[PDB]
Amino acid sequence: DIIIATKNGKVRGMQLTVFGGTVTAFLGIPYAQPPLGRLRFKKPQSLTKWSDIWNATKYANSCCQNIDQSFPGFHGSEMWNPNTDLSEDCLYLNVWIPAPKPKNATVLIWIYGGGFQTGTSSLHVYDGKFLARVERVIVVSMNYRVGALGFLALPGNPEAPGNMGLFDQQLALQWVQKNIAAFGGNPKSVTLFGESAGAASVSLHLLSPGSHSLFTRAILQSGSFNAPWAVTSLYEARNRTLNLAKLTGCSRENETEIIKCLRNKDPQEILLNEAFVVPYGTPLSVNFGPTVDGDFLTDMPDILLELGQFKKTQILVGVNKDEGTAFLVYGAPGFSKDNNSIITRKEFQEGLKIFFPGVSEFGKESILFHYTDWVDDQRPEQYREALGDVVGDYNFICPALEFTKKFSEWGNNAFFYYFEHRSSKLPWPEWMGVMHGYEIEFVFGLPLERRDQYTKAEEILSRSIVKRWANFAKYGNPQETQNNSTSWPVFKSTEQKYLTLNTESTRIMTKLRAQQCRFWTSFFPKV
Amino acid sequence: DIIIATKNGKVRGMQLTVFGGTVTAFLGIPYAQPPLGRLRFKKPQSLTKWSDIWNATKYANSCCQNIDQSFPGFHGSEMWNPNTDLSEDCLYLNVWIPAPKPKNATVLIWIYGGGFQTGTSSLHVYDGKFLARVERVIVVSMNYRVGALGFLALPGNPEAPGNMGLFDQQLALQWVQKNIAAFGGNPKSVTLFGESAGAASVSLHLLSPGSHSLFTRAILQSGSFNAPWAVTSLYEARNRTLNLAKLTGCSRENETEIIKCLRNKDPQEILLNEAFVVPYGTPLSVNFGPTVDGDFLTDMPDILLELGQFKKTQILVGVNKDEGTAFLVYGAPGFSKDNNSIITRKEFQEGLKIFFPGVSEFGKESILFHYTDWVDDQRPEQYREALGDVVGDYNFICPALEFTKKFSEWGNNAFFYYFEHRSSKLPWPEWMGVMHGYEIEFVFGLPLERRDQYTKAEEILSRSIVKRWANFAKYGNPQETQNNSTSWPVFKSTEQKYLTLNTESTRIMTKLRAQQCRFWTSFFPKV
Amino acid sequence: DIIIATKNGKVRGMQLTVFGGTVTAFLGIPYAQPPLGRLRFKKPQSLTKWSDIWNATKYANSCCQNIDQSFPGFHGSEMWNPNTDLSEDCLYLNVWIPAPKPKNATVLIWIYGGGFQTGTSSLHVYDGKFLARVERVIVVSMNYRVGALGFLALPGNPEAPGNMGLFDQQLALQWVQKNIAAFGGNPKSVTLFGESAGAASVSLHLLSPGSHSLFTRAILQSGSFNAPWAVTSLYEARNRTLNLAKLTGCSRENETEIIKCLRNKDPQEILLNEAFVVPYGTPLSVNFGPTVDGDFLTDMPDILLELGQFKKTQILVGVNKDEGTAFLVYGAPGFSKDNNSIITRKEFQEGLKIFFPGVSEFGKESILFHYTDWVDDQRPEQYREALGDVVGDYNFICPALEFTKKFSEWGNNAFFYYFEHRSSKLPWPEWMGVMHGYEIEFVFGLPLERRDQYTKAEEILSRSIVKRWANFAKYGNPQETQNNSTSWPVFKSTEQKYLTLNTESTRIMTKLRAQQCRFWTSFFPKV
Ligand SMILES: *[C@@H]1O[C@H](CO[C@H]2O[C@@H](C)[C@@H](O)[C@@H](O)[C@@H]2O)[C@@H](O[C@@H]2O[C@H](CO)[C@@H](O)[C@H](O)[C@H]2NC(C)=O)[C@H](O)[C@H]1NC(C)=O
Ligand SMILES: *[C@@H]1O[C@H](CO[C@H]2O[C@@H](C)[C@@H](O)[C@@H](O)[C@@H]2O)[C@@H](O[C@@H]2O[C@H](CO)[C@@H](O)[C@H](O)[C@H]2NC(C)=O)[C@H](O)[C@H]1NC(C)=O
Ligand SMILES: *[C@@H]1O[C@H](CO[C@H]2O[C@@H](C)[C@@H](O)[C@@H](O)[C@@H]2O)[C@@H](O[C@@H]2O[C@H](CO)[C@@H](O)[C@H](O)[C@H]2NC(C)=O)[C@H](O)[C@H]1NC(C)=O
Ligand SMILES: *[C@H]1O[C@H](CO[C@H]2O[C@@H](C)[C@@H](O)[C@@H](O)[C@@H]2O)[C@@H](O[C@@H]2O[C@H](CO)[C@@H](O)[C@H](O)[C@H]2NC(C)=O)[C@H](O)[C@H]1NC(C)=O
Ligand SMILES: *[C@H]1O[C@H](CO[C@H]2O[C@@H](C)[C@@H](O)[C@@H](O)[C@@H]2O)[C@@H](O[C@@H]2O[C@H](CO)[C@@H](O)[C@H](O)[C@H]2NC(C)=O)[C@H](O)[C@H]1NC(C)=O
Ligand SMILES: *[C@H]1O[C@H](CO[C@H]2O[C@@H](C)[C@@H](O)[C@@H](O)[C@@H]2O)[C@@H](O[C@@H]2O[C@H](CO)[C@@H](O)[C@H](O)[C@H]2NC(C)=O)[C@H](O)[C@H]1NC(C)=O
Ligand SMILES: *[C@@H]1O[C@H](CO)[C@@H](O)[C@H](O)[C@H]1NC(C)=O
Ligand SMILES: *[C@@H]1O[C@H](CO)[C@@H](O)[C@H](O)[C@H]1NC(C)=O
Ligand SMILES: *[C@@H]1O[C@H](CO)[C@@H](O)[C@H](O)[C@H]1NC(C)=O
Ligand SMILES: *[C@@H]1O[C@H](CO)[C@@H](O)[C@H](O)[C@H]1NC(C)=O
Ligand SMILES: *[C@@H]1O[C@H](CO)[C@@H](O)[C@H](O)[C@H]1NC(C)=O
Ligand SMILES: *[C@@H]1O[C@H](CO)[C@@H](O)[C@H](O)[C@H]1NC(C)=O
Ligand SMILES: *[C@@H]1O[C@H](CO)[C@@H](O)[C@H](O)[C@H]1NC(C)=O
Ligand SMILES: *[C@@H]1O[C@H](CO)[C@@H](O)[C@H](O)[C@H]1NC(C)=O
Ligand SMILES: *[C@@H]1O[C@H](CO)[C@@H](O)[C@H](O)[C@H]1NC(C)=O
Ligand SMILES: *[C@@H]1O[C@H](CO)[C@@H](O)[C@H](O)[C@H]1NC(C)=O
Ligand SMILES: *[C@@H]1O[C@H](CO)[C@@H](O)[C@H](O)[C@H]1NC(C)=O
Ligand SMILES: *[C@@H]1O[C@H](CO)[C@@H](O)[C@H](O)[C@H]1NC(C)=O
Ligand SMILES: CN1C=CC=C/C1=C\NO
Ligand SMILES: CN1C=CC=C/C1=C\NO
Ligand SMILES: CN1C=CC=C/C1=C\NO
Ligand SMILES: [Cl-]
Ligand SMILES: [Cl-]
Ligand SMILES: [Cl-]
Ligand SMILES: [Cl-]
Ligand SMILES: [Cl-]
Ligand SMILES: [Cl-]
Ligand SMILES: [Cl-]
Ligand SMILES: [Cl-]
Ligand SMILES: [Cl-]
Ligand SMILES: [K+]
Ligand SMILES: [K+]
Ligand SMILES: [K+]
Ligand SMILES: [K+]
Ligand SMILES: [K+]
Ligand SMILES: [K+]
Repeated sequence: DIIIATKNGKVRGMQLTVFGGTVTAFLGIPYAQPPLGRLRFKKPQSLTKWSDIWNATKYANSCCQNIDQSFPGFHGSEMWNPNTDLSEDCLYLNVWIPAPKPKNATVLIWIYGGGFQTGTSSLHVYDGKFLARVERVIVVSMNYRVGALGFLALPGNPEAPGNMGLFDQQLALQWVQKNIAAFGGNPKSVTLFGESAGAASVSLHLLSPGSHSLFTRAILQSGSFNAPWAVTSLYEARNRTLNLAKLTGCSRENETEIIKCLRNKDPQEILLNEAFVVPYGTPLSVNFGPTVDGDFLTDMPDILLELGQFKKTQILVGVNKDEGTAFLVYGAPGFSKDNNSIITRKEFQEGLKIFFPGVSEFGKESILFHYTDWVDDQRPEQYREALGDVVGDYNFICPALEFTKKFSEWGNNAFFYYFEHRSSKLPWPEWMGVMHGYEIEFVFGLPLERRDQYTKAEEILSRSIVKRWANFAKYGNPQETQNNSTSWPVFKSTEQKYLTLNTESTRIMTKLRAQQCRFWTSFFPKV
Repeated sequence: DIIIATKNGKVRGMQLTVFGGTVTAFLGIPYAQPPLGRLRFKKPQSLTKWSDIWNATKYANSCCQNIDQSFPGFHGSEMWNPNTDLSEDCLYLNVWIPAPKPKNATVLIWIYGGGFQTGTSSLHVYDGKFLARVERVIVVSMNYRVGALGFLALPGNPEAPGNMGLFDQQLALQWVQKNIAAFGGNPKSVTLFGESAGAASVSLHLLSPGSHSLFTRAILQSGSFNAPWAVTSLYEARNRTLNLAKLTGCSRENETEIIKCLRNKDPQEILLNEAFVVPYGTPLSVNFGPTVDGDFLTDMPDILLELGQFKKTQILVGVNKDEGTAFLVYGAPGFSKDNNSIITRKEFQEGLKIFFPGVSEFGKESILFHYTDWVDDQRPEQYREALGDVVGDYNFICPALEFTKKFSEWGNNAFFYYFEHRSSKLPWPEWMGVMHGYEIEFVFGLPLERRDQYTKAEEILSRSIVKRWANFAKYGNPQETQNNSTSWPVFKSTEQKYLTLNTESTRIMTKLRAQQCRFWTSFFPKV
Repeated sequence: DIIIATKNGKVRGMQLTVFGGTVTAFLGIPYAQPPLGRLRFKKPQSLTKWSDIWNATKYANSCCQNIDQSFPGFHGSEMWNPNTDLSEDCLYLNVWIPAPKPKNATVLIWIYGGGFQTGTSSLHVYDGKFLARVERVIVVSMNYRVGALGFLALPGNPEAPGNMGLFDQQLALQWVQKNIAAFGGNPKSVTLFGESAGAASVSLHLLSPGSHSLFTRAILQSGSFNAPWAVTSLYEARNRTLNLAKLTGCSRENETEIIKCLRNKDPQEILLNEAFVVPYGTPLSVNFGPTVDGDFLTDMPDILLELGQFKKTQILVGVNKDEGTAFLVYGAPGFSKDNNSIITRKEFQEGLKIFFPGVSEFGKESILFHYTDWVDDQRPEQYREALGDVVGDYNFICPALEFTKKFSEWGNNAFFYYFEHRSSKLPWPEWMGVMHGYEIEFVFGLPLERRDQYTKAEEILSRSIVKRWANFAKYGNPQETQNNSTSWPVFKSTEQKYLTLNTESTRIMTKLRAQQCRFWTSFFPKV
């Protein structure tokens, strides 16, 4: 029986055997009042507190969300769908501690992605028991609100202020500050880590003054807030809230009466209509995301970043080799996860339409131009590959590299990686390569489980990554110091060194995607 | 109804519609005991406090002052005359806040000019509603005492210690520190800004130890305390107080009995005699201004500046292209706002007499010499232009550039601008060019009001200036980061870069007025 | 009668005449509960406190330990054996203060070596009365637990957590912080100094967060924790504890029941079996030493050192010219303290077997190769000398120089010495040279006693060393500033300057043992 006294009550955990050792898991501890009834759309409220023992022995409810049903029965898509009941009653977190109870362990706090529309902390690829066992860190993860229920904005109005899901995450950070020493953690050594929208969230906490004192450093996997999908403009946010109203029969005259009406809808009706609040979506549509609310976010974040207004600390940032490929099969014509997706020039042009819906003809031709000067054989896969690169470079890689340059210009150490290993168990086809999301299971140490049908070389890669992330969280320096490893140099504007992560040889390289990012970063924004 | 509880009582504001939005204005909140009866000539005393609601719904009384009556019915002069009743009962301030109430907004505090003899915070060109609306800053402005009633000095004697108007401003700064969080402002992010005597005041607050903790940074428009008009010497101050006495029938034997007598005069009689306390005035006469009082100002300010004794923070400093022209029509012979003011050599010589009344013949010939080596056509406008430059370079531009070099030599970032746009609505004639005072309406965002008959290009210039001032106040760096703008480089001794502000093209230039300032700065002071 | 009131009670000291002066000695003051019965194998517990006067007038019990009986009646070995009764009741310390009582004296705290298996603070060569007399420092020394009784580890289990002897030392450091001002010492000026395992201990206190605030700087004589003998791996520690159990009839099923059984054994039975817990020992066997316990030591120390996680302060580090020789006569074939120990190639090879028991054949040939390329005469002493160097360079000199480079790379000043004087009274034979342990009596100032049959030149060397150590403790800079002495330069990576200590001439030299350490440091660890 392991019981820990927290500020709000007693919690009971469960013991787990991992690699001949023990980890104690506390799954589903509440960290805020359930955001129901009058509380829907509002900032999370602090927990009232319980007498008696809260059993933290199973994953809690995942937040209300639309689900991926493009490939029923297929593991590659369905591994990302929630594996616990959906409910508005979803503001819970999880804690994995080493056994025996550590004395003053560093804390790793995971923030999942899902485009701010989906996701949950109970997914198998986010299981923190391996990190606790192997590195003796404490790992914490929280569910936070998504879609309209997390990000509906009527800016300035506390009935629906925007950014509720970000405040959900922030309230979980406070929970760690107030309670983690009781689990043997050191609230003075907290590193946030997150992937995609989770990484964009970590980047916004670096910018939010209310987050400054709730963490020590940060890790950003495939995302950052200056990614084109990551921040909804004030204008878009109001169009979308008003469209949503219109669709659910809630258009009113008094804004506060819009929200009161929206609070009477059942969750399904809000969810069903989320997809249509936008005139034309792309596969990366973020219908309801972060906004400049005047509260979590005090100014346009591009301006904070440019002018050096953010927490000064170390960062670790990276991307995967084929970020853009996952998205091509959710709409681009000629693509299929069940064939080699050889597409023609014309199909390419149509795919740009699908990914760049509000862009002038000239804007689109300029992309075609940058990406189709072939070298040079007339390889049939030319167009298929160019479309993946386009989608990945614009949406993930160039914004990651740009955030890292700008962050590092104000004096702090930064480290940048390029992940190029394709999982031997990947259920998606070969042409899709080193996909978006498929470093996560390396970071969490799944391939350390020998029973799991990953190769020996994958075991070793995961062990080295887990060590580098852990050393980064504890010491600010993502080195593996014992096994004659390649030193990971700081990323500086000017040299722009990065480290490649793969099974064969680890390399120091310079100026990732230099020609492509010059296009996305200095020209495309004018278009 | 918007009511805010302050340390001294409740205040009610009014709502205003600005650009489809709302700003709440609190106009005329008192911030000190009325300086009447026994309190005339003394430091401002702290506010006793009220029960009930103070209605802050109209501009308060402007301080006692002489008025400009050189051009009755002419908007160019009369825009500067007070637009509320004059009264010794004038120590009030104004607050504009964005709607809805901000969370922790930066604060901009305006200090008006008027040679320390005139001015008021209720003028149309100082209206803070546009800054609040557009940039979501809070804007504060205060009336402070002017002329003998603000600056009469009998140094060392608390019945009339000097610098009362500066202490008035300082007491308004304290009011912001104590009360602004209640209006949603951040007392830890206060930038002072001021023009001409208002800018000279901002520069003296940088030097005053009692002001150190009442603000974060500073903006100086066309003025700084080392301008020749800006600080009255101890000797001049005593001559002037004694002349004033003599004129009002108050000469006594006991200094304290001089002041007691002066306290029995009605305000008009003090004002009527102010102009004559000086043997010969110039159009820029500052009969009663700042002094070294041993209190606000602990030593001669030239010495503090030289030896690095001032608040260390960032500054933004600038001047207009034709600072000196406004003054030529208040006395220089051959000048008129109603003709082209072509003057001869002889008239030039006479104008130097008018502007440089106590200067040796050699002193005057040396100016003539520096400014009349023509290049070269015998253009009729030669003498008219040289006189404007003379007046502007000596009184405004060279002291601004010298304060910026000296300030920046001790390590802090400084930014310097040269404003060269002439308002399309300027009621003064063409020959007077880009006049002193006529950047103010750009800084306050008047041309953002489309109804107002300014051009499209003026709208855009004002929007860019308002952004740069706002970014300076919030972040210390006067950049406009979103619209491919020219970066404003720091001003360093050695390179001396500055930014030009105009409608056509923004430029980085070096060493403004280099030859002229070498004359004013290193030679003229010996003369 | 000298009585001093401490936090736990009154202590009485005794007066001693030293060099025509007086020192007050407090010998045997307790500083923790006696670690007996249920307390055996546990962290030291805080002292309960006494009413009445504790007589601190004789050395206390030395801790339980095996004794050196290789040369009964021989002073060279027996000078190192305890000179007070052995007892588990041994947690006492000693204080020497100058007379009269100083006002705010620097404190020197000695930690003895003995491989963590042996040693005691009452040995004649550790007598602090000369340092107090000559330099007016206060000197403190503590007994701490050794062998299984100090270092038995079942990691994670507080019944036997590991590192008890290190916690013993740490608890004595706290005692100095709480009580030394009462003896006239300055708890803000504490330097630790230690030799061999004592120096390794000082190096681990630099790494232990709980030691950070208990001292100012550090001195390391012939030892540092990255020496191959100095830290037991987690794996070895468990093998050894389980072997010990097996040998004493204490194997159980419940680990806690192993320790309860071990607590019923008499000390002799634990000691008798210590030597056998290891399959094959070397003469430098550390059967029970420091471990990564998660408490004193939060990670593998090689990793802390590499990544800059340690107290930032100055260090003084050094070694003796023939560190390895003492060990050759405890097992290497052909060696004797009673003859010239000329050995053959074959005997060399056998000696490598004795010193490098778990090393591959290739590992051993590589040592033979590095150390036997003769220059060049076939001198008979070739093999005898190479074996001493091998043992000394691997175990002492190269780890000392490597700790100093790594420590200094993070910004702090470091000073490195090479001691090359052989005591004129050394009872060991000539071939053994400048032996391990035989700088101690110079540091403690024994040769300042003229009655003692050391030479005049030895008197002067000791006086200069004592001054340099004292200046290091007080001022962080080990200079002798009055007698035209050679300046001791800081040791920097890159130049690697060190100071030689000898009777003839003091020299600045570079890159000690450069070729040998490249072998031990960059190649041998792979083997
Ligand atoms: C690869 O598959 C795509 C995807 O569309 C198809 O999925 C296939 C696996 C196929 O068996 C069929 O069931 C389904 O329509 C093919 O794209 C389709 O191309 C066909 C031409 O016959 C058109 O009818 C469709 O417009 C088009 N569908 C979409 C959604 O774009 C594609 O031709 C095929 N490519 C290969 C084998 O290289
Ligand atoms: C520009 O005007 C000045 C200003 O003085 C005059 O104002 C004029 C608009 C004019 O109509 C008249 O009412 C008024 O006197 C002229 O300066 C004046 O020059 C005249 C010469 O006839 C003299 O009588 C005055 O001394 C002088 N006045 C002052 C105050 O200096 C000036 O000549 C004229 N210049 C032009 C047209 O270029
Ligand atoms: C130096 O002495 C060693 C040590 O062993 C011996 O100690 C001597 C002082 C000697 O008198 C004797 O009592 C004792 O055995 C000698 O090593 C020994 O060599 C002899 C060869 O006769 C062998 O019998 C032993 O194996 C060996 N002993 C050990 C422990 O190694 C060594 O030969 C001698 N060397 C000289 C004089 O150069
Ligand atoms: C947001 O404002 C309008 C909203 O119109 C929308 O009605 C909603 C309730 C929703 O169902 C949504 O699908 C629909 O668009 C947008 O107007 C669009 O623009 C086209 C222009 O050709 C018009 O035909 C429609 O009004 C509408 N489009 C479609 C396909 O029906 C408006 O464009 C949008 N703002 C943006 C994109 O910035
Ligand atoms: C200040 O001290 C005297 C004051 O004399 C003045 O009487 C005042 C009440 C006032 O009305 C003022 O206009 C008048 O000047 C100054 O003396 C001046 O110097 C000239 C020298 O030729 C004398 O004729 C007068 O006393 C007076 N001037 C005039 C035009 O009347 C004194 O110069 C001044 N101090 C300065 C300028 O530094
Ligand atoms: C630690 O684990 C075993 C323990 O075996 C030991 O039994 C103990 C109680 C003790 O007396 C000790 O001397 C003895 O070794 C080690 O096994 C050794 O390896 C050899 C391999 O040839 C075997 O013959 C024995 O089991 C044992 N050696 C001897 C000489 O008896 C084991 O190797 C050790 N772990 C290490 C060295 O890492
Ligand atoms: C928590 O679990 C234990 C049984 O495993 C039980 O005793 C306790 O009552 C539980 N609490 C519940 C079901 O609320
Ligand atoms: C944990 O470490 C911090 C510094 O990072 C320290 O201040 C704190 O007191 C430690 N807490 C423990 C050992 O409980
Ligand atoms: C709208 O209704 C709300 C909520 O009942 C009320 O508080 C608010 O004053 C109203 N505003 C307007 C403009 O009607
Ligand atoms: C280091 O050593 C061995 C390989 O020789 C391996 O088992 C272990 O995983 C490595 N450690 C890390 C952190 O990569
Ligand atoms: C302030 O204004 C309101 C009316 O608009 C009034 O109720 C209140 O009495 C006023 N206070 C005065 C006139 O003192
Ligand atoms: C406003 O910002 C400051 C730092 O500039 C901070 O210390 C303060 O507490 C903030 N106040 C709020 C959000 O009310
Ligand atoms: C002058 O009168 C004042 C005010 O009544 C008095 O306090 C002061 O002592 C007097 N001083 C002289 C020198 O007469
Ligand atoms: C930036 O964008 C547009 C012009 O393309 C304009 O409306 C806006 O005023 C500009 N913003 C600023 C701060 O100058
Ligand atoms: C300590 O020593 C003195 C005698 O020298 C004595 O008076 C006192 O009783 C002693 N304490 C003991 C023996 O406990
Ligand atoms: C001893 O020196 C320290 C500084 O090293 C000082 O703060 C302390 O108060 C001094 N104590 C005395 C003289 O008792
Ligand atoms: C072993 O015995 C100890 C001490 O009596 C007890 O506290 C512990 O729970 C037991 N553990 C096991 C696994 O038997
Ligand atoms: C310095 O001076 C003399 C030798 O001339 C000597 O007695 C003394 O020991 C020297 N001091 C030190 C600290 O070496
Ligand atoms: C659907 N999804 C959501 C978050 C992160 C990854 C992801 C899929 N990636 O291929
Ligand atoms: C008369 N005046 C007073 C203050 C600032 C400007 C001003 C007029 N300027 O032309
Ligand atoms: C046996 N011993 C223990 C600690 C320090 C030195 C020592 C002997 N050295 O030769
Ligand atoms: Cl084409
Ligand atoms: Cl850093
Ligand atoms: Cl390069
Ligand atoms: Cl002439
Ligand atoms: Cl600065
Ligand atoms: Cl230049
Ligand atoms: Cl051989
Ligand atoms: Cl230092
Ligand atoms: Cl060299
Ligand atoms: K690539
Ligand atoms: K282009
Ligand atoms: K010009
Ligand atoms: K001159
Ligand atoms: K040597
Ligand atoms: K080798």
